[PDB]
Amino acid sequence: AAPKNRRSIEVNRCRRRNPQKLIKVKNNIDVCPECGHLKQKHILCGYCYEKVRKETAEIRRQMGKQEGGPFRAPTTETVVLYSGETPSEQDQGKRIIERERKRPSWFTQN
Amino acid sequence: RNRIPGRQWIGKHRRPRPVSAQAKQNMIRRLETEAENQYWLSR
Amino acid sequence: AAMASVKLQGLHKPVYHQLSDCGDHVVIMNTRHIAFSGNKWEQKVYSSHTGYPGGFRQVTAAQLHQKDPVAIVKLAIYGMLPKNLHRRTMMQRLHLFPDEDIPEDILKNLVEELPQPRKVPRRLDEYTQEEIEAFPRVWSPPEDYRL
Amino acid sequence: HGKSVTWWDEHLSEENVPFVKQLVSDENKAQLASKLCPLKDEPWPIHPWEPGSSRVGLIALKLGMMPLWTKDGQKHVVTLLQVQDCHVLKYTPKENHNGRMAALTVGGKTVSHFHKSASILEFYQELGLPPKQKVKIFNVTENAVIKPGTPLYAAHFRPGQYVDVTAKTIGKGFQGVMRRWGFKGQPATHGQTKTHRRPGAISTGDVARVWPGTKMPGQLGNIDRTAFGLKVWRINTKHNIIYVNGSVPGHKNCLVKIKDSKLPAYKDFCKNLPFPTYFPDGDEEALPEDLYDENVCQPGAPSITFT
Amino acid sequence: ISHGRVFRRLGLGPESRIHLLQNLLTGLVRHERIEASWARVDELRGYAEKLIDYGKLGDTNERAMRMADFWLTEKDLIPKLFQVLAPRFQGQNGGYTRMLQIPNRNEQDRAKMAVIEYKGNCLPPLPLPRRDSNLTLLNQLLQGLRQDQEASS
Amino acid sequence: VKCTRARRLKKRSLRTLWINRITAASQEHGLKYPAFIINLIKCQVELNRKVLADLAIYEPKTFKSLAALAKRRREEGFAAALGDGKEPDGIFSRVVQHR
Amino acid sequence: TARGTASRFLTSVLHNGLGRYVQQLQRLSFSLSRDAPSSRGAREFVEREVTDFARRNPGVVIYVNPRPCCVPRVVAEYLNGAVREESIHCKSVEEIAALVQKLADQSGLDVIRIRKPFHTDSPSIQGQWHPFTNKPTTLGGLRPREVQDP
RNA sequence: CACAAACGCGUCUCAGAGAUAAUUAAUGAUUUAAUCUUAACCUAAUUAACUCAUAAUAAAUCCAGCCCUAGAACAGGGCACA
RNA sequence: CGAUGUUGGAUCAGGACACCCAAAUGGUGCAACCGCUAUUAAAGGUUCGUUUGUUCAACGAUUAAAGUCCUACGUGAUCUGAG
RNA sequence: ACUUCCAAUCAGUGAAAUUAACCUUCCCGUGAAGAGGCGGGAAUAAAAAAAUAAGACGAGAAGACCCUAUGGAGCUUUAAUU
RNA sequence: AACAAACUCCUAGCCCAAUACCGGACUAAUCUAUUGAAACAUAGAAGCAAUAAUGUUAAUAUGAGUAACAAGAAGCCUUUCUC
Ligand SMILES: [K+]
Ligand SMILES: [K+]
Ligand SMILES: [K+]
Ligand SMILES: [K+]
Ligand SMILES: [K+]
Ligand SMILES: [Mg+2]
Ligand SMILES: [Mg+2]
Ligand SMILES: [Mg+2]
Ligand SMILES: [Mg+2]
Ligand SMILES: [Mg+2]
Ligand SMILES: [Mg+2]
Ligand SMILES: [Mg+2]
Ligand SMILES: [Mg+2]
Ligand SMILES: [Mg+2]
Ligand SMILES: [Mg+2]
Ligand SMILES: [Mg+2]
Ligand SMILES: [Mg+2]
Ligand SMILES: [Mg+2]
Ligand SMILES: [Mg+2]
Ligand SMILES: [Mg+2]
Ligand SMILES: [Mg+2]
Ligand SMILES: [Mg+2]
Ligand SMILES: [Mg+2]
Ligand SMILES: [Mg+2]
Ligand SMILES: [Mg+2]
Ligand SMILES: [Mg+2]
Ligand SMILES: [Mg+2]
Ligand SMILES: [Mg+2]
Ligand SMILES: [Mg+2]
Ligand SMILES: [Mg+2]
Ligand SMILES: [Mg+2]
Ligand SMILES: [Mg+2]
Ligand SMILES: [Mg+2]
Ligand SMILES: [Mg+2]
Ligand SMILES: [Mg+2]
Ligand SMILES: [Mg+2]
Ligand SMILES: [Mg+2]
Ligand SMILES: [Mg+2]
Ligand SMILES: [Mg+2]
Ligand SMILES: [Mg+2]
Ligand SMILES: [Mg+2]
Ligand SMILES: [Mg+2]
Ligand SMILES: [Mg+2]
Ligand SMILES: [Mg+2]
Ligand SMILES: [Mg+2]
Ligand SMILES: [Mg+2]
Ligand SMILES: [Mg+2]
Ligand SMILES: [Mg+2]
Ligand SMILES: [Mg+2]
Ligand SMILES: [Mg+2]
Ligand SMILES: [Mg+2]
Ligand SMILES: [Mg+2]
Ligand SMILES: [Mg+2]
Ligand SMILES: [Mg+2]
Ligand SMILES: [Mg+2]
Ligand SMILES: [Mg+2]
Ligand SMILES: [Mg+2]
Ligand SMILES: [Mg+2]
Ligand SMILES: [Zn+2]
Repeated sequence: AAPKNRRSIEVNRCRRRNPQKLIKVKNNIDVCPECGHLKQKHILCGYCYEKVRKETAEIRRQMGKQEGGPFRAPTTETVVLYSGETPSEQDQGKRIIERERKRPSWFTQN
Repeated sequence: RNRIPGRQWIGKHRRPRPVSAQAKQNMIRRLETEAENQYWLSR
Repeated sequence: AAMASVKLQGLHKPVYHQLSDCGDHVVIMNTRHIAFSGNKWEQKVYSSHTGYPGGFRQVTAAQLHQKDPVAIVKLAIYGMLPKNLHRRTMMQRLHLFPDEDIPEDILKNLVEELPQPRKVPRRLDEYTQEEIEAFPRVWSPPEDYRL
Repeated sequence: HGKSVTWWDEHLSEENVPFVKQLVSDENKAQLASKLCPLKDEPWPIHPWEPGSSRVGLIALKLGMMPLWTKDGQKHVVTLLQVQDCHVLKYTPKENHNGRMAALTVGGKTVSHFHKSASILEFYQELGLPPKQKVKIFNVTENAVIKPGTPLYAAHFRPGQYVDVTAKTIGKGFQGVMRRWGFKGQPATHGQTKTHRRPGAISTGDVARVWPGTKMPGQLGNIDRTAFGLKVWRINTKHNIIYVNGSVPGHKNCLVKIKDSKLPAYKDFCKNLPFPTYFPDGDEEALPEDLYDENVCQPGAPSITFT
Repeated sequence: ISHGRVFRRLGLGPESRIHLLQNLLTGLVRHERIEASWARVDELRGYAEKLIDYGKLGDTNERAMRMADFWLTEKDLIPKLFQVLAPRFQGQNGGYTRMLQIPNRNEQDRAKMAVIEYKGNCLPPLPLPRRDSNLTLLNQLLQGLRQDQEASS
Repeated sequence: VKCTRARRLKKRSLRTLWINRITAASQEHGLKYPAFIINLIKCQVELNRKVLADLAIYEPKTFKSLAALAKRRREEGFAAALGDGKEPDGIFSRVVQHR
Repeated sequence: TARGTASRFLTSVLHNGLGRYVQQLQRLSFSLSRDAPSSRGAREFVEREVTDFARRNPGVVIYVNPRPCCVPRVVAEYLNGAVREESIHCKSVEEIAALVQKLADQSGLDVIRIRKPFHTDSPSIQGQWHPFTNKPTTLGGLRPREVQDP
């Protein structure tokens, strides 16, 4: 089928600006208590998670150098230790990951 | 529902439009005037 | 409807003009007792279509008045007003009541009552004995006839 | 002021979330158990049964289906309808609802306070009952009025009575014309091109329009329907379960409006029934665990012998 | 009409649905924390919960070994499941994994992301949504009710 | 084009409007428009419909006198017809010719 | 058309002509040329009629400014502040006299559509019609179906 | 029928009052008989439509998120004890 | 004629009454049964197959009945192309 | 009944036939003989998204049928000239 | 009776409709001959005027943000898996 007549701009403006087609505002925006940036209530903070993801990549990068083979995986638990720390009695019997940087504040030792 | 075939004023079948009481009076008024017209021309 | 149509439009005000919103309310009571002239109670029919196929309904004047008491008067006025968009506006000012049961709010707004357009004839039992004796006896029936 | 959206659990601490749930839960049990004396809390006067009177229905929950056999060997299917929480909410006078019969309001099963409107919660606070899920309006004559807040049980219906069922049917979404109305389809293999389930011609050439009553694809299923002439076979007392013959509209675990049948044959069949409703307190006697119709083969009955 | 259907159509069909979750589950076991599309992560949660249940059965049970053989496509993870993941989870019954909604991926598709991980993993903790402290004004008012209620009852 | 045709109709429409106002103000006194005009001309009062409409709105008292004049003239016309036709012309029906 | 242009009511500036008549024209300024052939009509008007025109109308001030120009113009200003530009380019002597005389008789108001050909203040002599000006009064002012208090 | 559902070949339910056309009968006048009456009053037997009784619908203004036998989107029902 | 696409079927049917069935009734060369004929009524219904491209028609089986006709002899921006 | 490609929502890029102006209803009647626009009446807060194809004598090709043109061409011969 | 025209009176005038063909009076914008010198006058000359040719070129819309198009997954980021 083909159109019969050209749509007037008066009709087009009504259709192109209808309240349904407009962008709805968001009322669930909140400031992250830890870093002060913006996040939604039901979504993890983008800045805080990116902080964790960068650290997680470094830890995993260290593990890869400790297992050269592509099919080498530990048969025991894993513990991550930073500079200025030594393994505890409960942490013995597990593989040790060493990082030169100081232990981050958000990461909590058990 | 009921249509007048073809055009409504020409042909074998036309509109049944009747003569009104006003139309009869108009004819009489002209007739009375013309009756006087042919008297002044008589002599 | 003829006198009611004039009042609704405002055709009785010498300041009348279609653009102006001049208009007067009309209250019609005792609409169940209207008297159709001739045999129009059984001959005149009011027809409407609901839109759906097979939805053409024709109702006799007697049947319509038996169901909706004020439908006969309302339709008569609704067809006599001018066919512009003001007809809907000026119909809202028309108040119809089947009998003499009018709320006190409407009663306090009235000003004057319009005269009845048709003189109601009186029945035989409504004639006073003075009128009966005044009218002459046209003929003298024989004494031996049995009525 | 662009105030942010909030919910009940937003600002509650971990040490108070269990406390709030306990607080509301204890209130519901106290309120429900305080209404269990309809005849001891100054009820409205009760009038004797009269011809042409109508009783009050219930709001029940549809559990499922069971097979049932009669003493003549025939097999019937019954639907288990359970009355969980039924209470009359408000009473409307005769001249303010219809002008012919009064209206009695009946609520549904108990729901959480935290997901209802402010007006709805405020309305129930004055009455002193937990919020209900579904609310329906019943047409009741003036001689069968019930004081609001009076509980109702499945014993309101005695076996042998015919009842109606009104509920929203199963919604099947936007279904084509073949499923919705049942139009036959075009053939499948004899050369047909891109036409197997389409309605086909929808009007005539002359009218140059589509009639308002024309059948077209659209929504199917999610509408209110009523079933008439359903017989009551068995009534369970302690669980408040009603058995109705046949299939009732609505999916499982839905709320069903139950009332006395309005069919002409089943008129005035309430003289031998509780009026205006079954009051357990007034009788001062224990009803049987299950009420059976006279034609029902009970599970603890000897096997059928056609001797 | 999809009434009662608890599964989702993913990939190229019912067979590709399992394989897509097979690769995700393998990545989840080896790394203990992966991120993917929210719809795919939601499906993966169901299998990860029950995979630990098969791990608790033991290294000697034949069905558990065969079930773990198919899902763990990398053969160096089977000893890990029966000797690390299974021994770690002995207390809880169903609290094996967490799912949180990561913000939308910074790409064209703008998909809805999610993060799935196992309890007690050897990684920095995620920024979990912490509830309000009991010292808040609303909590203090409610704690007054509890103290008064416990004093009388 | 519509401007010129409406200009021709402007005179007709205003003339129609005036007659409605004259009829409205005449019915208020119980006299129809046809009786109000012919019985006023018989009094040799040459007032066009434009000024009669203005007298109807802004001169309620004067318009009553003209309505009173028309009704009195009309009642005299019927009296002559009811009689033998030899009655002298009424006190208001006498024709005055200027010459 | 009427819907396109503005409109005004028939108004006389400063209630002119009620107590006394004041010629609303204030001044004129002629901008003609001494060499352009198109200014011949203006030059003939100045030599002959300008001197006589000033005597008849002592309330107007006439300015003549012969300067090099191609289109002769005459500018008329009125008391109310309206300035009307006119062109006398290539016109006869008698045409200039008619044009100037026409400018002397105008009140100065804008020349647009006049809604009504009349204007009046307080036209409601002996009263104006209201729906109660012809309805008889009922004893006690009772409504049509009103019950008496006693 | 390799989904917790859908589906038929399977199961369930399906109604009272008014009102009429042709026609039939009573009482009875113009025409003191008779005669169903575009004669009056009252009244009777009587097609289908149609109209209605009746039944369905019913609470203005929690709604971010998750679930759903609700759903194209948008809406709708649940999220206290589960 | 700077295009109103053309037979039959498939799908969906809207309408008229000069009614095939279903309801009421008058007449009969109407005892009953089966019929013939006339008045009133259009809400619903009006089958499945062999041959032919067929509408039509013939034939087999059945039904309360397998009505007449209009709708661009409805309906190809829904299908079919045997003619 | 169930799957995949389409489909509908979100993000990116983004075309075509078509279009006198349109603030673009229904019915009967009229009419260059089939009306959204005329006449007599009816209906009528404004917009968005998703569907079905009766009408806009829908879009597409200056009708292939038919006739006309002292307009062409191919083929055949007992047409005319050669 | 009344209401009712391009008719006819009334007040002023510049004082009576139209398709093909024919007649007349004026005139927008260019160049040249003399004037003119905040843009004109009398003349002589012409590529002397576009709401309409499925017109030409260029630019814009409408149809429409519609039809339709693409990158297997995870991670330690380029290594292991699914086909
Ligand atoms: K004809
Ligand atoms: K007779
Ligand atoms: K043609
Ligand atoms: K039929
Ligand atoms: K269409
Ligand atoms: Mg015709
Ligand atoms: Mg004729
Ligand atoms: Mg559904
Ligand atoms: Mg089929
Ligand atoms: Mg094809
Ligand atoms: Mg196919
Ligand atoms: Mg039509
Ligand atoms: Mg829908
Ligand atoms: Mg689902
Ligand atoms: Mg896909
Ligand atoms: Mg899920
Ligand atoms: Mg007799
Ligand atoms: Mg009803
Ligand atoms: Mg909700
Ligand atoms: Mg065309
Ligand atoms: Mg057909
Ligand atoms: Mg049909
Ligand atoms: Mg018939
Ligand atoms: Mg029959
Ligand atoms: Mg056809
Ligand atoms: Mg066809
Ligand atoms: Mg096609
Ligand atoms: Mg078609
Ligand atoms: Mg063929
Ligand atoms: Mg898009
Ligand atoms: Mg519109
Ligand atoms: Mg027509
Ligand atoms: Mg019209
Ligand atoms: Mg009209
Ligand atoms: Mg779309
Ligand atoms: Mg669409
Ligand atoms: Mg058109
Ligand atoms: Mg067509
Ligand atoms: Mg076309
Ligand atoms: Mg052609
Ligand atoms: Mg040919
Ligand atoms: Mg020729
Ligand atoms: Mg030739
Ligand atoms: Mg040639
Ligand atoms: Mg050749
Ligand atoms: Mg030869
Ligand atoms: Mg006239
Ligand atoms: Mg001429
Ligand atoms: Mg011609
Ligand atoms: Mg020149
Ligand atoms: Mg040219
Ligand atoms: Mg141009
Ligand atoms: Mg074209
Ligand atoms: Mg062009
Ligand atoms: Mg350009
Ligand atoms: Mg665009
Ligand atoms: Mg579109
Ligand atoms: Mg697409
Ligand atoms: Zn943060």
